Amino acid sequence: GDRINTVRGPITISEAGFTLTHEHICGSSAGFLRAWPEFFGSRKALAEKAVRGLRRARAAGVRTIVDVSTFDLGRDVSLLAEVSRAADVHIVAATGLWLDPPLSIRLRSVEELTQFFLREIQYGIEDTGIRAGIIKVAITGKVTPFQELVLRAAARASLATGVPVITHTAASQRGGEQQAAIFESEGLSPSRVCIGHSDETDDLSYLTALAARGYLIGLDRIPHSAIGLEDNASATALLGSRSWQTRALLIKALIDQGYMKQILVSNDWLFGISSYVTNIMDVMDSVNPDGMAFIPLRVIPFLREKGIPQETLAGITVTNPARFLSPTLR
Amino acid sequence: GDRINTVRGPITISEAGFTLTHEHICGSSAGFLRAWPEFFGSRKALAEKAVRGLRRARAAGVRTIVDVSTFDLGRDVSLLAEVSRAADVHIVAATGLWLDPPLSIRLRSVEELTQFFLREIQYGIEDTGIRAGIIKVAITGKVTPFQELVLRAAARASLATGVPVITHTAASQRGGEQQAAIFESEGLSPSRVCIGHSDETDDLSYLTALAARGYLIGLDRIPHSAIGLEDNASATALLGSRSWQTRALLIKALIDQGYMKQILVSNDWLFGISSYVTNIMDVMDSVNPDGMAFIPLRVIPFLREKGIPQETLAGITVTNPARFLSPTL
Ligand SMILES: C[As](C)(=O)[O-]
Ligand SMILES: [Zn+2]
Ligand SMILES: [Zn+2]
Ligand SMILES: [Zn+2]
Ligand SMILES: [Zn+2]
Repeated sequence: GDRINTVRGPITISEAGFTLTHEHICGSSAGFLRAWPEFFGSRKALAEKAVRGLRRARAAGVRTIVDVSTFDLGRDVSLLAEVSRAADVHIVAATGLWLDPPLSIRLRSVEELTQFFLREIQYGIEDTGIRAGIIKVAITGKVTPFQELVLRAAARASLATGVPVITHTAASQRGGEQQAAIFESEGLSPSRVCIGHSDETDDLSYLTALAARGYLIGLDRIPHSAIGLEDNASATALLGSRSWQTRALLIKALIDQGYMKQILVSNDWLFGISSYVTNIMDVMDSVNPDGMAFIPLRVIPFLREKGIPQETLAGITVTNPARFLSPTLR
Repeated sequence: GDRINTVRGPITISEAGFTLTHEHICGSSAGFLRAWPEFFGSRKALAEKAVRGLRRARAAGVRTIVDVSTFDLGRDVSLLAEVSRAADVHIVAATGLWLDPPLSIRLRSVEELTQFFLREIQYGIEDTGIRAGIIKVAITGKVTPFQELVLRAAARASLATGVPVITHTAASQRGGEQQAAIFESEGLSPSRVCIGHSDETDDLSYLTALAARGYLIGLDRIPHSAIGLEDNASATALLGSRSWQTRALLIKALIDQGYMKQILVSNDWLFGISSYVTNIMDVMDSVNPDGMAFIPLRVIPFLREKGIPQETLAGITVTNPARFLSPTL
């Protein structure tokens, strides 16, 4: 209603403050952090880096992050709770599915996946009593048959709980349209849906069209634009070629179209990553040493220079996430 | 050298007794049992079912099972420890990889995979201090590039620690020769390798030639048969269309060729399954109500009736697994 579930329990809407709506403590795989913590140096080393990173974001104004790591991204909510306490930053946990479901998940029906997402929202994650405050889904291309199952289960869990849905759009193929078609077929309100990674395209008319329909637009990979690395071929399939200012101008463009209320902004950062080639974390930290503080330290000042008023920036970073996350069936 | 790691700690090879070398408490995926236990009704219900089944096996003479569930098969070694203790049956845990590695595993180098396998053998699984006593690997058809990394890491781990390797092939497949090539290229002794699910075909030429090279032959899916379940595409794809007697006759055939010392026998049973279609566990329990007791209760006397001496059967069910499991550098 007016309360959001975090890994430290419920908080009221006003407590959320400046919120980054798409982040990760660790990008991994189910079971991996507990089976092979030394991959990250140690669990303690990962925890400590994440606490410093969160404290840095906090000093830059951030009060809440949404960790949209799912089961199959190796989400460890006990780790989230630990670093949230030590850094005094709220963390909202996620249910849903990313792009690496194991057999025990890939073989499930839409009704089974609905029950899974529901248990993580209504009951808790694993045996921790920590409840998810968001549902995350991922698609590739035009949306695969299994991904459509996931999208429908997500819609149904959202409809039962009021908790919103956030998507990973991995396509050069105006990937939102097919997502929206499926969500709407299920009776889900666009206002419960963020179409994420929308800063991956320059297709403004496409983004504006979604915004006009009531979808939230996730401009949430701003620092992955990067710059400089064409020597590592596996650094263009995780970063990019456009500049971060180019991505950030999409924020101004949507504002100018009159859809400031539809925008969510984030870094899609993390403090550890195992679901990619070894040492990619070091490359990422080199390119973006600001980490999760990139949005408040770089993008916000950049927008202010481009004439975006304080109140509009506060609306995007405080009010929109608050309205989005607050569980709602209207 | 004479001590085997179990989920309750070290045991002497004399204490292992009648050993089933290829079994599962639960066939699942990494993290799945702890994220969604109510898929199995509850964790408590799964544990209770495993203990009832293990106790029936114990009654039938079974003293040790080897749970060859890997990380990616959802191995929960805390569950293994709980049901081992309650059933009072030794359970040897596994490291290695099966057919569902996640990205964080699929993208690793042969050196990294070797370190992971060594961790689970030398240090312990997760934070439990429970050490693996066997390395499990799996292939599908022609060994994929990634599967070849897994096989080489398994060989390197086995050579460093002396614990044996056990392999999977898919339903009705014959990949031992492919696997053996890679293992031997790493300098691994065939006596440290069990070519598993070798009862999937009746290619006796294939079986005897591996045996002649010193490989253990895993005739380990004996009760798996979908005879009478022809309308069920999922069951038949899983269990196959060959009778348990047909599978069991391969044990006799290899004995008759003089290879009794190379034979390992098991059920490849499990008490919960999430890594396949829903409610497949109920179908399998209907097929084989004996569960893991199927080998001592049905296969052993079947072979007795075919004239195999009791001492040969004891050699296969006790001595062979002991020689196999005992760490040898
Ligand atoms: C769990 As199996 C059928 O790969 O031995
Ligand atoms: Zn994403
Ligand atoms: Zn992400
Ligand atoms: Zn197998
Ligand atoms: Zn098996």
